Amino acid sequence: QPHPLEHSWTFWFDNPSSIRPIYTFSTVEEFWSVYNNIHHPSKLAMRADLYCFKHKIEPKWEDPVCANGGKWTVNFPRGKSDNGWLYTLLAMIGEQFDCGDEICGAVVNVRSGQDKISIWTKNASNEAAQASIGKQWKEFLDYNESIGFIFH
Amino acid sequence: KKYSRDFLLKFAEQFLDLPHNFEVTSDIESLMSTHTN
Repeated sequence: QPHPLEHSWTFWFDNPSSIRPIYTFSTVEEFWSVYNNIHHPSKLAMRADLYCFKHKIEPKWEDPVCANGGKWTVNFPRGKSDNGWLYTLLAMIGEQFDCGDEICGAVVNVRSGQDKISIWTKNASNEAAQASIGKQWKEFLDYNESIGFIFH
Repeated sequence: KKYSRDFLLKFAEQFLDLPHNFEVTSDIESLMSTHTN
């Protein structure tokens, strides 16, 4: 008996060498089946972006509720973001955020000097919901410094 | 449906095989792990 997730989630990938959907998973068992067979951020190519968003939310202009919403971002040294990425995924698919209904998905951006992980959220103007997400994410990660919020 | 991190992690090593309906196209070969099952 598989363990169903509250939402289905879709991995998307932007290959540097644009944003393509990879696979939509709907159980804990399916999550690990895919996660254990794709590169962790430490082994992704520079300028690659790996997305995990709720099913039927595209990380694109197509869904302005998320595309024009809030973004919480954390910077990691290059190649030091693997655990932060996994813990972000487990917190999302496990529905562990008190205000998780505002969470659209997360993305890891592998760049030359740093790895970035962002959570895209709806309702950026809901100060209380955004603060709750940012505070909980810092707890799930236990990060010492910079958790940055952006609103368009 | 809520799952703690430790509960989710209990399954991690039990599912190493790619789903059979997972299509590995050429343009995403660079995403796949060095070793797949």
